[PDB]
Amino acid sequence: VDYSVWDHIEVSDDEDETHPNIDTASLFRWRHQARVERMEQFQKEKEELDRGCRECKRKVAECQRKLKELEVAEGGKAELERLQAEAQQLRKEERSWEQKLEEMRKKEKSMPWNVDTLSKDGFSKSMVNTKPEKTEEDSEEVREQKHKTFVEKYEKQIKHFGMLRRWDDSQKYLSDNVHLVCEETANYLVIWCIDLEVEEKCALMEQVAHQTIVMQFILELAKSLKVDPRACFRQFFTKIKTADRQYMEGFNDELEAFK
Amino acid sequence: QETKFQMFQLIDIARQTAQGMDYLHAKNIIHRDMKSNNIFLHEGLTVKIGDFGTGSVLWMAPEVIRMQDNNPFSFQSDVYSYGIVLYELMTGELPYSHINNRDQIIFMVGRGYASPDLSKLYKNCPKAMKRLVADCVKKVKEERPLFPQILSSIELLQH
Amino acid sequence: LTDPSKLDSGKELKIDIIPNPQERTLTLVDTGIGMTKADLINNLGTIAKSGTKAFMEALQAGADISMIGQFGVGFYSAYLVAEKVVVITKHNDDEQYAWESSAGGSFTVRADHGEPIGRGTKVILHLKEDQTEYLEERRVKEVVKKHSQFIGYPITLYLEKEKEKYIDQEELNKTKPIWTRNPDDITQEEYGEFYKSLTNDWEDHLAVKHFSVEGQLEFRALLFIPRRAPFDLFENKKKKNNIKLYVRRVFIMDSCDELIPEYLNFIRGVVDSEDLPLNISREMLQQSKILKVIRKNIVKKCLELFSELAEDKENYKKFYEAFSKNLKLGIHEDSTNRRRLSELLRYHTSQSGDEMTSLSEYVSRMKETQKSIYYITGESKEQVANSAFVERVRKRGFEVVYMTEPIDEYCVQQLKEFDGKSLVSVTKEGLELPEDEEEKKKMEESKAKFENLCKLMKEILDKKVEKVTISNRLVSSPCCIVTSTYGWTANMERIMKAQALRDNSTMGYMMAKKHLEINPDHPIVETLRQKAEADKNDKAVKDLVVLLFETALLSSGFSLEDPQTHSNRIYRMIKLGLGIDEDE
Amino acid sequence: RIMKAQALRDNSTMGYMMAKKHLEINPDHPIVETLRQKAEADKNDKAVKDLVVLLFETALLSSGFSLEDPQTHSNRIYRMIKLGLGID
Ligand SMILES: Nc1ncnc2c1ncn2[C@@H]1O[C@H](COP(=O)(O)OP(=O)(O)OP(=O)(O)O)[C@@H](O)[C@H]1O
Ligand SMILES: [K+]
Ligand SMILES: [Mg+2]
Repeated sequence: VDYSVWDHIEVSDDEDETHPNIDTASLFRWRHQARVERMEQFQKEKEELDRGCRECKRKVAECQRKLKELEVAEGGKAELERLQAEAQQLRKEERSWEQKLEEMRKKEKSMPWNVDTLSKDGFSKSMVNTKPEKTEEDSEEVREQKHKTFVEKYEKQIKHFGMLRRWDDSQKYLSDNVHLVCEETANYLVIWCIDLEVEEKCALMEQVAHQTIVMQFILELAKSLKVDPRACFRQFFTKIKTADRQYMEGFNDELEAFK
Repeated sequence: QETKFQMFQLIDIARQTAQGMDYLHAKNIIHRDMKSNNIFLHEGLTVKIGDFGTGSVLWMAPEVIRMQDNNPFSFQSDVYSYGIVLYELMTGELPYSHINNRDQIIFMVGRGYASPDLSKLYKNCPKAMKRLVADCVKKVKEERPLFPQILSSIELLQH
Repeated sequence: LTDPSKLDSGKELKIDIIPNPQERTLTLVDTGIGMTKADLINNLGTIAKSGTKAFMEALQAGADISMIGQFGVGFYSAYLVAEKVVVITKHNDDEQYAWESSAGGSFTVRADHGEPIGRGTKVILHLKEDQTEYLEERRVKEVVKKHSQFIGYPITLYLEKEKEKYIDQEELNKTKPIWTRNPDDITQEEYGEFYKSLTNDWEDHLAVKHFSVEGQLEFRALLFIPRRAPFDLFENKKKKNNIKLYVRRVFIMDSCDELIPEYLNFIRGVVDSEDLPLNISREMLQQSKILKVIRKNIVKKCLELFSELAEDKENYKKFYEAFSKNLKLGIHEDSTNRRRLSELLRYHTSQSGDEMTSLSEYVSRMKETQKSIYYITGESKEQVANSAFVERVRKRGFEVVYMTEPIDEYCVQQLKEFDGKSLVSVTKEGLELPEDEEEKKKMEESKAKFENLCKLMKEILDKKVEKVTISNRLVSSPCCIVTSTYGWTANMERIMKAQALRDNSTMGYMMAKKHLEINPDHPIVETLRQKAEADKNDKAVKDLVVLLFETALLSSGFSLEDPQTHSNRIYRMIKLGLGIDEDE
Repeated sequence: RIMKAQALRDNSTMGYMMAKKHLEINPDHPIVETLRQKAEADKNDKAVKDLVVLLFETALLSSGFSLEDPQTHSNRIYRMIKLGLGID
């Protein structure tokens, strides 16, 4: 669990490190510019040594080649001494250059990370969704089709939706069954309850009155706000729970008054 | 606009300016561009220092106006400019302003042949402040104080 | 992969969760590697030892495995809810054993003789009586979907009623982590289904960006622009869930002002990293500056997406109408990105139709004599379009930018210029259109001709005007009120006075002084000069000048100090025209 | 006027909270009895039409409403001023 590699990070535009008497937008400019200058200044100081060391490496190598040529040859009685003094002085120089280079790399290993030195890009792909375009259909068939596609599949689920008449289980169906939030689901409760009126089934008419006024609330709300009914929320049910709550005391008569 | 402040209030502004300057130096930021038109007042006289703002010469140190070396910026350079700002706060009037010739300023400041006129300072200026102004604009960088010293002096001076 | 007979003790790789309300237990089962007797003693018996890392060390030359459990302290979190823990396990190379402890300083190991497990491990928690919450169907679903929905094996939940006597719901882990795939393999249907699953939106994303980054800091990410602004996007009472940060596909953190700026908070998405310095708790990240470096790479990419989206005129219109409020807030706050954010702006203009133009489109239509960009601010396009301030500007055929929502008064403070050209308000003192010497001569004849009328109108109105002067901007109106060059414009004052929680003690400082401009070419004004010349102290001139001033003030956008004085003047003039013979 | 002035305006939501304006007559007021008489005496009378609209624009200001376009209102004023002075 060694996390030390992460310890030294510099973020130019860091908002948590500020002072009340310095203008924030100018403080980011000075810290930004400063890290840039350091990276250029340090790179100049490094490249100066690369220039320097290459020269001494070549000078020592060539004088050593010449040393090999002269030490076996006439005048070698002095030119061995000269070209050895060159090989050795230039070799001393090489060592000095290496020390400067190794101090520079140990200084680089001591510098903090920043947004340029931590990473590089990999994948990059952008897509824009052109596909959805406007379409029309004959609603007489859509109605019958939505009855087959949903109502015949969800009429048994009427007992899964709200049965207590002042706060309800399954209220999260604004997520779980969002595609059914429509006028056809309200028409469903008027088409399908006809057997309940004929058979005087008051308790089912009373519990489904709660589901009915909720459908009328969300669809009327969506009409009234010019919004998609699917964009309603259980916060909106909580908002009609505030102050004076409900008008369903009249809908307890609708079940007879609508016959 | 030449509006006026009470001596206490002038000190409060100088104090906040120093308090900001010290924070910059602590972060190893040399402000360099220090001008009284680069310091701004806000509600409650909150001081905001920034790069947001003749003056091409006036606030710079004798070595910097000379371009005596390659951008010889240091904390003391900022101190010099600070001292100049203190001088104008403590006079209501720009330094050297019995003269205005451009080359004469480069000559007389650069070669050490005039201080700002500390005889122009407010009669209500604490002697300690008169010294602080004089100290902050001492000619040699090695002779002038750093912000920690300046600020310490200001708080002691104000109390 | 290298010994294929290893799976002959059971072929399938899966996870099962099995609550038991009747017996007050929660069981977790897997078909993974399992443990030998030596591994039960060493790995469950030793605090801060991890079998997982030892395993990872034995792998060579970059194996395609990236495991989660580095620290060797998490197993004991079982005792947060349990009174007693039993682990039953079987490796391929060993018998079946039980491990048991109640964390009382010791543990037991026993050879098991119950129903066999083919391979792997069964963890059994005997829950505390005040922790029975985790036996309930609803909390198990919430917890698994909150923390573990991207783990990459099927997680199945078993319950004794649904009709079925054991529902076995795999749907706890139904969605795949799409960002792990190569994006060239991924179609818009796949991004679409994921994004619905990430956000619970019923409609597709407008645009999506998939990207990755490499080096010391490694991550992959998905960013989505929604087709609609969320109904409550800007509410300051709601904690945002918008970006989630995962490490090795497990959920770390949320609620993040650190990962993305507040002006970009409508973007939904996922960031998933292979390696970060996590806290012991796994709830947070140790070096918090990392989040800031992740942010600086997100913002660049977000801006690029917007820019590319600006090439599709159709889709950029949908985007901009949902989120234009966002970009202008970015101009105000982001001192670094202001310059790109400005190229994303569009406005209605006077030379344009009902279609919007960019500032670079204003600049390309500029005349060679224009040195600035002209604009007007106000409460609606109709109110600024017929405005008195734009009469000579439009007469001379300059283009004028129309800015007509309250947030425009904020971003224009900070956007001083575009493409080196400055913005100039037609509402301020000291406007100029390009000069023509003939006109200059006429203005010098005019300021001489009207000089003492301006003096009288600065004697009458003295309390409440800085100067009276000839207009260089009026046509077809007798006057306008304009503000000083520093301090608030007429519109800025209206906005400020309505800020419910703002301290108004500073209004005396930030309100600008009023300037009055007269049109000298106009009938009422020239007849007012003649009458004022006829007698300077005629109270009728003092009356007429005040009635003109209030009318101008109102049409210029300033509230009247008391509207009843004003209405009463009107009701008196109405009587005079309406033929009331009773003057009383 | 507070709601129209907020920076983070959410203007999609805005249209639905505009209240309906109702106009109340003072039946004792001498302008409106003169109007009651001109309304009986000639119904096609454009003078009434102009009076009723100028009263309405003036009534908006009294009650704290802004004008939909302040220029049309000021023009009605600059016409009365020109007639009063005898300019045209
Ligand atoms: N079902 C299992 N099958 C095999 N090994 C397991 C199983 N469950 C736990 N382990 C062993 O228990 C060890 C300790 O796990 P524990 O969760 O306590 O710590 P860890 O996984 O090593 O670290 P971390 O706290 O990050 O998860 C594991 O490293 C592994 O060897
Ligand atoms: K362990
Ligand atoms: Mg573990």
